Amino acid sequence: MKASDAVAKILADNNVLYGFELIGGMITHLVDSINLLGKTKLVSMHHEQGAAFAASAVSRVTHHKTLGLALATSGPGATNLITGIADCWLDSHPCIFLTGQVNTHELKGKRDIRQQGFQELDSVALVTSITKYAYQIKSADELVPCLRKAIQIAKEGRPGPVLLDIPMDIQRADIDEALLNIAMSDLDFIINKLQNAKKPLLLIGGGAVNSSGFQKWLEQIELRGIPYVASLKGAEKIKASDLYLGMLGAYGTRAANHAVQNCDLLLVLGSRMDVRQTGAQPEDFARNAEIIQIDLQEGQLNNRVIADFSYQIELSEYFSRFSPLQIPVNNDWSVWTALLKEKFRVTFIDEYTTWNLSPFGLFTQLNKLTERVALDYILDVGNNQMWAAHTLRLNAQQAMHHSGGLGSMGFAIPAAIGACYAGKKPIIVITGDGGAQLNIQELDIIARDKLPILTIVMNNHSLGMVRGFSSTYWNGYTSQFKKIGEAYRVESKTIISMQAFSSALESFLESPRPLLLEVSMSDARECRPRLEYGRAIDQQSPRHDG
Amino acid sequence: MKASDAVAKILADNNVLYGFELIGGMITHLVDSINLLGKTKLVSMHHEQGAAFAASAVSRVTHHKTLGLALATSGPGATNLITGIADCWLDSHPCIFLTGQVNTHELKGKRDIRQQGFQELDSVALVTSITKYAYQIKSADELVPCLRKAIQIAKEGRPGPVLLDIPMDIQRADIDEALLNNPSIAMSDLDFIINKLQNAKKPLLLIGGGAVNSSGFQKWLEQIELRGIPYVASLKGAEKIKASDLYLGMLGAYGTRAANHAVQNCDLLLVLGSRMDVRQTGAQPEDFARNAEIIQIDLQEGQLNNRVIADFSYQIELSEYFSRFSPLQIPVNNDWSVWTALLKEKFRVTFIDEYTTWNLSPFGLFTQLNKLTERVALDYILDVGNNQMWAAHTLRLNAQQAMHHSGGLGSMGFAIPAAIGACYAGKKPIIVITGDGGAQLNIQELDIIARDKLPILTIVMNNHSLGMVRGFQEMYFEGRNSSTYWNGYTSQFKKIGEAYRVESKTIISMQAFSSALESFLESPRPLLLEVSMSDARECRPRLEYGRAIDQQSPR
Ligand SMILES: Cc1cc2nc3c(=O)[nH]c(=O)nc-3n(C[C@H](O)[C@H](O)[C@H](O)COP(=O)(O)OP(=O)(O)OC[C@H]3O[C@@H](n4cnc5c(N)ncnc54)[C@H](O)[C@@H]3O)c2cc1C
Ligand SMILES: Cc1cc2nc3c(=O)[nH]c(=O)nc-3n(C[C@H](O)[C@H](O)[C@H](O)COP(=O)(O)OP(=O)(O)OC[C@H]3O[C@@H](n4cnc5c(N)ncnc54)[C@H](O)[C@@H]3O)c2cc1C
Ligand SMILES: Cc1ncc(C[n+]2csc(CCOP(=O)(O)OP(=O)(O)O)c2C)c(N)n1
Ligand SMILES: Cc1ncc(C[n+]2csc(CCOP(=O)(O)OP(=O)(O)O)c2C)c(N)n1
Ligand SMILES: [Mg+2]
Ligand SMILES: [Mg+2]
Repeated sequence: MKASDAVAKILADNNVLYGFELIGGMITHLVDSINLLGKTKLVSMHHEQGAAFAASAVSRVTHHKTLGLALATSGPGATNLITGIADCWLDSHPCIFLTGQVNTHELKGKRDIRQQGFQELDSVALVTSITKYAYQIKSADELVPCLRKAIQIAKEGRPGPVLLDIPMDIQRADIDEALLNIAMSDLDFIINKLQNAKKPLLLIGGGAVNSSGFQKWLEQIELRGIPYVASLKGAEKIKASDLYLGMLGAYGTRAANHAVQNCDLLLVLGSRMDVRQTGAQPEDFARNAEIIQIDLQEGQLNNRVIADFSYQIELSEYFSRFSPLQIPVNNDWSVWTALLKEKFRVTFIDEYTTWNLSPFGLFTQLNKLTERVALDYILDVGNNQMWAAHTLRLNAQQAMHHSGGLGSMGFAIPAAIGACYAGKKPIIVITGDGGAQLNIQELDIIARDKLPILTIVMNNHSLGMVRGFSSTYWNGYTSQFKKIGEAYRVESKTIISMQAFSSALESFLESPRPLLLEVSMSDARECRPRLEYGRAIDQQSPRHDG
Repeated sequence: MKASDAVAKILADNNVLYGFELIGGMITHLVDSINLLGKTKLVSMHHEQGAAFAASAVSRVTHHKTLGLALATSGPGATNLITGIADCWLDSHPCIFLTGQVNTHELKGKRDIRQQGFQELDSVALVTSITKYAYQIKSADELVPCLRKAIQIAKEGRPGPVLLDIPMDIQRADIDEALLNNPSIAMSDLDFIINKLQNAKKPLLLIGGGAVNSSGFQKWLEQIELRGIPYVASLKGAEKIKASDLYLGMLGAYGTRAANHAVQNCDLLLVLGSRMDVRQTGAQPEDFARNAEIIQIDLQEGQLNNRVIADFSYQIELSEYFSRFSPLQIPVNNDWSVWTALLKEKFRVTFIDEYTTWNLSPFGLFTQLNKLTERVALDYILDVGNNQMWAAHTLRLNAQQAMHHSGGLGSMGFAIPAAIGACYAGKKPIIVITGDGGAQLNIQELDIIARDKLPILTIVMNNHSLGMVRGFQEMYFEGRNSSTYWNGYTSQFKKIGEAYRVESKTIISMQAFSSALESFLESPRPLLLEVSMSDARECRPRLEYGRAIDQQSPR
């Protein structure tokens, strides 16, 4: 069997079901074999960076059940993937990257030249620091096992991206078809700490939410009445609930941060407790609590926040080994969770009442109007992203998606293409004016493929998050996003008022379809709450619930 | 002195005079220090990839006399630079890259974690394989000497890109100001080469990328012309060579039929800084210049005795060669006039429109560019695809004109942002030619052209296809072109230009093209032309591979 046909077969048999590409000579055999088999849907995009973001959104939107694929040619194709690869690496989402390479006999090998073949570039050397596995196939007999290995590595433990570099001659070669075809005492210790806490709280992180069994385990936590907060990456997958206080940290809800600083036991499930979660005083994190941290990765234990008790456990195993129903029922906790609900009621409010359009009002309207609609949100990077992270309260079949660790602007629009294809559901993008520019060209794909993606551009005529902290502001100069959308054949609307916003959103939900909204937000250049001056996480600005 | 202020001073004192950035928290101190000194002009762009291509165009448009700078924040800023870095690496153009990093005490170091600080990413590890020098500053006392070293390394020998990664705390540190202020050539080899030239009946030069940006090249070429010796060039050499009766054009797969004829009939080929890669020689390097003895001069031992094994190979840096060897010391051979007349005639009869049955001939479009811009100082920037090779073949540069290609890397999306750098540093109008595919990648930088009122004409040759690959798929996959052709579906480039506030025009005919060019040349200003070219999906001549370079198709 032809090697490229074997690659197509292996991808489809291992749940790599959606791929994204910009073509080049060195991947024609792969693309052709994939399209012919027709089990993996391959979508053409205008920039391999866009392809990489779309591919990453496949595992994101399917909660790691299905993997994405990005294909690129050697040289500039491979170098164009890199931002996306790095996002998958820093947020631990699985994704497959295949680069086509020049013929093995055209490689420079060890010769002291910068390149030998046309458009030759070693992609492995570029991505070794940001992948779980990166290898260039040397002989056609390595291809099948190495691809199977790479896919297994992407998915396993702490997930992430993998890359195989495949010389064109190997793609065309024949392969052999026949050869193709925890301590119970630790668990108990944690239970006992939970049982005896007067004010327990979970911190749900990125390591928890995409691990098998998570939502069923959380249902049992709710049955026991234990409240919780989440990191940005945990928050992506958590439905709104009275026991869920929202995201913690610098931009987190005042209520979530209050809970963290007043709990007597904090159980941290797969969170790095990085500077965005803790602020500049990790010593002060959960100051009234004993902290338990569970993580698969020893290096992420005893790091910034030194937990009182640290356990190296993979979380899907933890969830199958520990039912929260084994925690004795405790009615002391009702007073605590009532206290937190009331804190949320009184502090989860509009802090932008003197702005022309409040971000809190916009996101409150999204929460309300989409209550019975299965859709996901994709966020870009900037103040706009944090407006969303704070205020989005996800309804039953809704997730939101962020570039958290890397924080790459330009993620959202192309990611929405992948999310829509793999999630088979409408998508709402929120992006800022700066971030919208980077992969604006992929609006063409949204139009071409008639995808039900609503793109909301929150235009504050500034690179807002850095402007607050010459190179971020141009005296009100801005691009015409409504006109850019229309130029790309996407129905577009200028949104000046809450009525216009609400009407446009209703229209989209009634008849999902390519739509772009340019929201005029010149006075909206900060987040409230926010954390300043090295302060504790329960001292967000504006001061005192400000 | 504040470290970032020192960095600003050092850049300006070493001819790093134009920079391009997308801001981030970890480069605010560097950007502020640069703007406050005001000797290096820093221009904001929408994508660090665009910034990188723009920065690269600074040395390109100034023939390596002035260097460009791209600044980016750690993490996605740095990863967005990479395509531009790789272009500078494979085409050997000098350029400085500075990335701002998290505070030294927030780095992950050797801890087994993927990151520690917010947006922390090791940029050095990403670019070590595609730079001459890449280093992360560890102590503020290293910054000044390392930056000076990096700039030196970028410029020297075979040029290229360098990167320094600078932690924010180091940018804010004090440095000591007072301290801030504080093989051989053989004559016998030169003579041997002179003797080979003087006794050749049919001499030819191959002028490569290593020659044309080396100091003294144009004055040396003037003397070659005085002696009446003809020459061809690689794509990278062709960037900088003025049209002349002795210059037969670019050689190779897409080169002129006349240039390829000259190479295969000369009796001595003197190769000056060319790799003689597959695009120059085709698939039979053993047949390259079959009637000639070949002399190759290169700085890099690894690029000698490589694909084409020269009869005589010399490791010499070309600026030294050009000073050590005046072509005036070659005696004229009396057979040369017959040979150069033969080649001029070959050029006359073969440098011809091969697309007479197309609605718009690329050859006609580029010959109109040659004619209409005859007395105008401007540069061309090309993207990647059939459109790029139409330009490489047919452009005949007038006196103060150059063209610029992504040759080794061949990165689509180069042209539009490169034009921004070229325009700023070259202080001259720029004409971009890009295909419909290539135009998309960094389309967002049209906004910068409009914002800054730059005299850049963007010509989109829209054949509704990813043409150069579409042909590959026709010939080898039985017409299965779903990833290069979408049944005529296309973007509206005229409307996209207008949306970005760039005056735009649809161009259907040669008259419209000519009128629009005349308008641009009369009043240079942001302008976009969408040229409708649905039937234009191949290059002629081309090499259908395996064949010798003098049997291009169509035959
Ligand atoms: C502009 C901006 C502002 C931000 N503001 C905030 C903010 O205010 N608050 C906030 O929370 N974030 C914020 N972020 C996001 C932040 O940078 C981090 O991306 C995020 O907080 C990390 O979440 P995490 O540690 O839960 O998940 P990850 O980064 O995914 O870390 C996962 C952790 O769990 C472990 N793990 C993974 N899989 C498993 C498994 N199977 N079993 C066991 N352990 C596992 C890993 O080893 C690691 O320790 C911001 C980002 C940006 C760009
Ligand atoms: C779509 C496409 C089609 C192409 N078609 C063609 C084609 O038809 N014909 C063609 O010619 N190219 C073609 N190219 C370009 C090709 O890929 C190479 O980029 C090009 O041929 C390299 O030219 P070069 O070797 O002269 O320059 P470089 O790649 O820059 O190599 C420079 C050489 O000179 C040496 N050198 C550098 N500086 C010095 C110095 N100071 N002193 C001494 N030696 C020095 C280097 O060591 C090296 O060997 C194409 C590219 C693309 C993207
Ligand atoms: C590729 C990249 N370069 C730079 C940054 C740094 N940065 C963080 S937020 C931000 C501003 C984003 O502005 P915009 O998209 O308009 O959003 P706003 O903050 O205004 O809502 C920038 C430049 C980034 N995250 N990604
Ligand atoms: C970034 C990048 N990805 C992929 C390729 C491979 N490739 C070479 S030419 C080409 C098609 C170019 O299409 P277009 O820009 O429309 O030019 P045309 O050949 O049709 O004139 C592609 C995809 C490339 N060179 N650069
Ligand atoms: Mg903004
Ligand atoms: Mg095209």
